[PDB]
Amino acid sequence: GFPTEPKPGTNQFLTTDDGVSAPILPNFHPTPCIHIPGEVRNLLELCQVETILEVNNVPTNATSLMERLRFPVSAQAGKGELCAVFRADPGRDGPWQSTMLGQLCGYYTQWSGSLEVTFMFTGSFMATGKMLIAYTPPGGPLPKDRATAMLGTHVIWDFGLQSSVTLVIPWISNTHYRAHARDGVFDYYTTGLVSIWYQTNYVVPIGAPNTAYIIALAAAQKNFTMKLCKDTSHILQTASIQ
Amino acid sequence: HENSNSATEGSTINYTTINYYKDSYAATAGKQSLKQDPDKFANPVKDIFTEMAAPLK
Amino acid sequence: DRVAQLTIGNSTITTQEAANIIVGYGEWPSYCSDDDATAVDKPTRPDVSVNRFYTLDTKLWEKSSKGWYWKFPDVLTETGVFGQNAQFHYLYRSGFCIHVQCNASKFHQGALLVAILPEYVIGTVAGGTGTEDSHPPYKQTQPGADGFELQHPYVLDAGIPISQLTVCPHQWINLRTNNCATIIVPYMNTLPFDSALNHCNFGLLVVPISPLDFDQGATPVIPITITLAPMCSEFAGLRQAVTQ
Amino acid sequence: DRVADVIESSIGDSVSRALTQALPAPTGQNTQVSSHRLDTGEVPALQAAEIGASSNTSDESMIETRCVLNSHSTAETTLDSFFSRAGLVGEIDLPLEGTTNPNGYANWDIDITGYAQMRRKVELFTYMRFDAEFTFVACTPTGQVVPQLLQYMFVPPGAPKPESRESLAWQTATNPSVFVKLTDPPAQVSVPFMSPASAYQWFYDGYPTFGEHKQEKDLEYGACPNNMMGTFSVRNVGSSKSKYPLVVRIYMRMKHVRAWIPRPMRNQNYLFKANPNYAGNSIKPTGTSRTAITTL
Ligand SMILES: CCCCCCCCCCCCC/C=C\[C@H](O)[C@H](N)CO
Ligand SMILES: [Cl-]
Ligand code: NA
Ligand code: NA
Ligand code: NA
Ligand code: NA
Ligand code: NA
Ligand code: NA
Repeated sequence: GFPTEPKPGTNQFLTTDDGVSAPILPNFHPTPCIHIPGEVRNLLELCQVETILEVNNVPTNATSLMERLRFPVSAQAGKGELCAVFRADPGRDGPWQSTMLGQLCGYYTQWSGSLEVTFMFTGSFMATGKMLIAYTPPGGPLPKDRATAMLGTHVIWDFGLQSSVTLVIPWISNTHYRAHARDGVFDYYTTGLVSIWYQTNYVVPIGAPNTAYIIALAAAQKNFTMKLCKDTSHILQTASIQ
Repeated sequence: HENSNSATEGSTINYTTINYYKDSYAATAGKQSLKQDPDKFANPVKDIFTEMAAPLK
Repeated sequence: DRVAQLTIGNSTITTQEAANIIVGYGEWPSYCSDDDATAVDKPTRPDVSVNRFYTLDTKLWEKSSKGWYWKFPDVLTETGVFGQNAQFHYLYRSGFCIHVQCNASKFHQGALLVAILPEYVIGTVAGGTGTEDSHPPYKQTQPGADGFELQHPYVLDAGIPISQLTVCPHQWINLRTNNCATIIVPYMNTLPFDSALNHCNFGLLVVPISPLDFDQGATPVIPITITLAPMCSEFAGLRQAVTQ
Repeated sequence: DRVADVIESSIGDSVSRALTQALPAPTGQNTQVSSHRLDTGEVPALQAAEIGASSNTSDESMIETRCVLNSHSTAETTLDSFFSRAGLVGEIDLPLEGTTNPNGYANWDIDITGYAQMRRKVELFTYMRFDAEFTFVACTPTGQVVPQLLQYMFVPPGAPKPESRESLAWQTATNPSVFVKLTDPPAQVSVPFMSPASAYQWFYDGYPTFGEHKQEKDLEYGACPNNMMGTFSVRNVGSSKSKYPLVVRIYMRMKHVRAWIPRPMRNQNYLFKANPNYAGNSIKPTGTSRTAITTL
């Protein structure tokens, strides 16, 4: 026969190897493919769809799970009080875990690109107010007050007919890609911090609720990309599935 | 020639695969076309609006 | 853009506080191609008698409501001429125009998430411990027009997060902004036609993400009404009327 | 000659009017230079989430940006890149003594819903059409490779399932079979898309048959026959008991993948195969929690 010489790797079964395999059914023809709505071509299509960000990931009670989906805002004392805070890191344990983006990230080792968070005010029509959403790039410790938070990337949000506002977390990194940030050494890939402050105050007339809620929705921008597939950190199974 | 029985037969996407058998579903996964349609899920609005505009007029 | 009118059949819907219209997956309902079809018998396309707005029961939004859902081919199977055709014919196909309406005042507040979840399979709490393989009863998987209330909205009674339910055609009803949600859904299934009785193509979920609230004195009864209209309805495989 | 509402009628239009188009996107979008903008009338930052559409605000309109020529590939997030990775979907035991297939043969009901990793990924979509590559890794419970000859047989629904090691069904006059020794590299084979539907459904919200749906038959809810591809049978090619205990792990790699309608990703632990049941007393949050909303 034709002189050959097998090399290392012979007989191995590489999970991700893309080769040819003998077909079990000769001349078999699959059922025609009808037209079906909502076909997906690339996962990045899903990373751009906003899903609810659990900024208020505090309640763990059985009856209080639905309230992690929104955080409160109310009449204050007028000293630029802090409202909420959270890390901007997408593939890190925290608020982003409730989003589709955060979930898809779990399947990739690295990501790159700008992120965006849209805040929707669900108070009453008579309620007014201005907030200051700030994004603090790496190195900046959690701003102690508004006067410190406003020194970074931010946006002053005015409640009105347009219920929502979008905070764009621009891609400000030293490296082209970021691996998932965790506590310790990998905190090198942290994205930064987001913090909502009262620019002025939540004002309301007599007869209207003194407390309203905000719902945060998060997704990725058009320049967002991911690479190097891996398995999500969690496996939803304890014993064999029956 | 060869049987056209792969799951992606008649798809508006091009593939570069390798095969050694007469049944094309045995071919490698290959490389594919990188087209995307974000709007299908992210902006499925009937009357599209600009980003410069106030969504609700 | 805040005002709109939806006319189809002999029914018209009006609104002055809308938030545009969503067209599920960027596709309008359409009839079945001659190459996507298999059933050889000529279908019935009743048009105006079935493609119109049907208004199902009204729900009351309370400060403690969890949310409700409706399976769709189902909600209409016992109503009007659409129901008759769905019962007499084996095969059914159609899209829908769903209009959820709920108004309050400039002093009330709250936000409802109105979404469409295809193949909305319901799960059970598995006896609490998770060792009992129990299944949802017919009354819960196909609740009819009265809809059904969610027991664990956080997981949509199916072990999946509601926080991600927005990857599905949806819209919100934020009382300070709009008083209705309009979603147009095309026929979605892996088959060109299917039974309107055994299969429910999708489910409509109306869930309060931001609790309803108001001061004592403002009207406390805030209803949520569901109006829906089939589109491009086609039926085939005629026989006697079957209820289930 | 013909009524006007029939001529101008549009009933019959089989072409789906699409509001969106798929554009080429081999790399991440670039960033263009941006300058300050102090004007009224134009508000990129203000949105209305009620509409149901994601914010279309771009980096350029929120801050003064530089020009960045992004050449990061989007190839690794295609469906094939994501799903074309072999993962465990089945595990068959052929022990010497026990109550689990102790007669030298086994019948595995083809269902990739028995393992969490693979299952969670595919359940990200409602419908999926694809060809697959099955690999069978066999050995003893200690991982030891033994000189034993096995026979794997695909039994499509309707074909006779073997009732013993010496069953007549092992003649495979028509069913596809594979004969391998555990000393040979794992058997690998290509499978087409064999559903009578246009795609497999990880979720079927309905019943398979008509009639009254009583308590006793709620077992059938969510069961779609278009996903039931048959059985996978294994045996010791012989007429006597094998000298060793065996295990067969089945791996699946999807190829030529099409997928439709994305869904929320599994939130709770899986409990059973044919359904999405969850432990009602152990409903855990999607993720991690903290003490206060104002502290990291
Ligand atoms: C020796 C020859 C062995 C041949 C084995 C061929 C196996 C073909 C398997 C096709 C499996 C398709 C699985 C798809 C869907 C799942 O079964 C359902 N979601 C379960 O509910
Ligand atoms: Cl991260
Ligand atoms: Na091979
Ligand atoms: Na069509
Ligand atoms: Na805008
Ligand atoms: Na965006
Ligand atoms: Na580019
Ligand atoms: Na037998």
